[PDB]
Amino acid sequence: GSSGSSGLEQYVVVSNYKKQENSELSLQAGEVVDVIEKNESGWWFVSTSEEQGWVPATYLEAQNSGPSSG
Repeated sequence: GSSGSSGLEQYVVVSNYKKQENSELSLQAGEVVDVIEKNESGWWFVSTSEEQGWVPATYLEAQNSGPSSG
């Protein structure tokens, strides 16, 4: 694995979100996603190996605790 990830915040799901539209996604409890962007309203844009969609931050948890940045 010598490619070098682009660098995206990987958040872990806490609840099984229920997709409603084509855009929305149906993440599973424990599943891992990649936060691409963020909305002031609270809706975050994540992307999974299957597909990409928009989900609420409430359904996401910060995997990392607090590493020594820099």
